[PDB]
Amino acid sequence: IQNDFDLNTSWIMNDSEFPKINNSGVYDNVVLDVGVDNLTVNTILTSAEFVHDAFSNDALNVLRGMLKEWWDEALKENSTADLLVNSLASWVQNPNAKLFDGLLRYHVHNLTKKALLQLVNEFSALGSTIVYADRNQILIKTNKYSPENCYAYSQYMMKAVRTNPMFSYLDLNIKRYWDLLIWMDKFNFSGLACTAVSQWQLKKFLSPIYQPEFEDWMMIILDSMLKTKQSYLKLNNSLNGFSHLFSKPLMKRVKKLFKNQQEFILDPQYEADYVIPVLPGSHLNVKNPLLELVKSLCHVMLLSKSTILEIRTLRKELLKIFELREFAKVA
Amino acid sequence: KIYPKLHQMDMDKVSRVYADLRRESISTGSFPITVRHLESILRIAESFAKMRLSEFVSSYDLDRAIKVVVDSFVDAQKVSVRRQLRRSFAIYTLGH
Amino acid sequence: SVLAAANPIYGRYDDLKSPGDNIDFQTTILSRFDMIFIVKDDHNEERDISIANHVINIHTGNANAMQNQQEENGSEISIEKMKRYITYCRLKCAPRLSPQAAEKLSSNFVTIRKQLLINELESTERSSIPITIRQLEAIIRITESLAKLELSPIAQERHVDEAIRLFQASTMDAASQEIRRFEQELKRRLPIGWSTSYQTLRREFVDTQLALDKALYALEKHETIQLRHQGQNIYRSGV
Amino acid sequence: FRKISRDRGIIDKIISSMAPSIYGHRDIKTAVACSLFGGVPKNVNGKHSIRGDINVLLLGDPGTAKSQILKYVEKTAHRAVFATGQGASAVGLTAS
Ligand SMILES: Nc1ncnc2c1ncn2[C@@H]1O[C@H](COP(=O)(O)OP(=O)(O)NP(=O)(O)O)[C@@H](O)[C@H]1O
Ligand SMILES: [Mg+2]
Repeated sequence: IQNDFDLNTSWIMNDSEFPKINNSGVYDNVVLDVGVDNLTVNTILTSAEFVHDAFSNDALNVLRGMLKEWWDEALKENSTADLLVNSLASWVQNPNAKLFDGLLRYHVHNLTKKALLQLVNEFSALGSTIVYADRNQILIKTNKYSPENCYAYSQYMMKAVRTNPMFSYLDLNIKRYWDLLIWMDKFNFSGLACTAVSQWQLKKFLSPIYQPEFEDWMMIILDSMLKTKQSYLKLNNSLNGFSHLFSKPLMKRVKKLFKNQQEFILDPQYEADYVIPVLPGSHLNVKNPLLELVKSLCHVMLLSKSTILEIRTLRKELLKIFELREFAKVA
Repeated sequence: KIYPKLHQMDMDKVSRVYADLRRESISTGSFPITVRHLESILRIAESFAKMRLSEFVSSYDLDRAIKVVVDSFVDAQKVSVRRQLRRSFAIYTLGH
Repeated sequence: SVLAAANPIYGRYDDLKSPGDNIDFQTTILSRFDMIFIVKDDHNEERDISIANHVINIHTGNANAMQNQQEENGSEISIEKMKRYITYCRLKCAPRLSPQAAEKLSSNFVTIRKQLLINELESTERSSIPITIRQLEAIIRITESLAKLELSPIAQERHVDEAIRLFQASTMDAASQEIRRFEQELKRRLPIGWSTSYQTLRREFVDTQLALDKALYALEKHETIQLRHQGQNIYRSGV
Repeated sequence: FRKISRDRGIIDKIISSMAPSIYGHRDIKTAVACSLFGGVPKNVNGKHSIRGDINVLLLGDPGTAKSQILKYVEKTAHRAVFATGQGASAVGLTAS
């Protein structure tokens, strides 16, 4: 029967993707970059016709008990047993495995999915809030304001998770501490760590003359958000008013760059730095690269859920430079 | 004597206003936002331009018309939700 | 031809209420309408954006040029041309159903009658809309009109297809409007991400019985279950 | 009219002038101004006629000048008539 096509079998074979969570925003709270490992091993251990693409419960019980055997022998430092347990994630997926089964790969996979969601449920049940989550990593808003206050609380939090039986074997690891985080996806973020880092796939699609400009203004925005955070904390969502520390310089700069673009975009002396790059996944055409930079900068700043109105007004007054209407689809 | 025209009005401004007003008007007890309310924005913008004796409707007439209609909708609400609606629709009105 | 327009009682159409409650007109007078359309706001954002762009194009005055373009393109025709054409169709043509069309209409009548029977058993209440033999006369009449457009002397099977489509789009939607235990038994027995073949669920629940397919409908309306692979696999897709 | 209209403040000077001895209620005076100037009626190719008039409802508490605002407009509009409650009938309102 395995020679035949089957719609369940083909779905089982074709499907793999985690429902990975990505709550974009600015975060003045400290954010914990929780690394994870042993999720496959942990779920196989902590696991538990009418259902016709579930792997056989007997064989799964054998795999669980055998993995408990291997795990105990790894705790006693049978180096071979540890090498075995570390390699189990390959075997449940490798089609060259002599006992490979698509139903086994899928049963393990969707159990892994369910457990990642339960881990998120536990972290949120402990009062925190999740910025991002996938099978290798979780970023968590703490409901706390300073890393030097939180090095105790973070280790409490991680221990409180791993002491729940559902997550007994996870390699929960606080891989970074963020003091301030600007986040839209795991390829487009910036923040201060405990020291400032910036990586933006957005930048790569701007034309070359504007890529340095984007990074410079990103550092200015981070510096302004930092100054405003600590200013609010000396007075005592803390970001309210941060645009006012740089908005007028930004508009002056952008007026000057628009004049320069009108002077030089046509010019063979300078056109090379105005060429928009060709790249993987290069989604769309664009006719005005300065507008692309301004769109990107306004979008990054519009991630600030507390402060949308001041950014929105600044975005209007920037788009006025091009005689672009505030809600025009070009903008 | 005066017959204004909507020469180069901000379509997407109005369209997003209608789309959001319709979405928040899904509340079954609220003021029933309808296509005739979109026409109301356009009629009102013409009326303000008429007050200016203006052949053409400006953005300011249309912005005031939007602000009038949005305020009329936002105040037609039980107070448990009015603050949230005010905050959401502020992106359209507080540009003016 | 009576072309009537009306609002529901209670102003907007109320989905929690029956159509016989939403409508003041009696079943006697309702039967005399060959087609009833119940029209509702979807409140869908993309639809409302499309309507908004269109309405503003009406008000800004571009619509005059747009219709003139569509008429020069032949995608639209003028009022007077259509008036003359309607009169020409009315005076020159009166199509008949082909024998194949006549059988297909008869079979469609027994089909929708079977559908109303199962719906009235399921709802355990008789519908406000009477799908009697009088409504087959309406579908015949629509078939004939559809053939009357092109002056075809016979109404072919394709005209019955479009007539059936319009009746299904109008009066059927006007008319066609213990589980608590089986639904949560299925929530327990079928976990997330796995699939149950329908025939086994039928055997498992019937051996304890039409509450089954209402449990399927309810769990299908919510995100929790998704009928999949020609409906043969019940897939616990959501919560 | 031409001279005073080109003042960039003319709209608010009109709206303040609406029912001048009625304090505050600036949204009512705005709506009354909009209604009393009206939009533009339209007809696309003769096929689709569109309302130019703007209809306004004043809903609110006793002793808040709503009736007096109507009595102001009765003096202010060129063609107007005033009817109250059980003093009206359906035919007395439309035609008979
Ligand atoms: N803001 C105001 N300025 C001046 N007079 C006011 C104001 N508000 C109320 N009044 C006075 O209130 C009296 C009654 O006003 P009226 O127009 O009947 O209010 P109303 O809202 O229509 N009340 P009601 O008929 O019960 O709905 C008038 O004599 C007005 O002079
Ligand atoms: Mg009164």
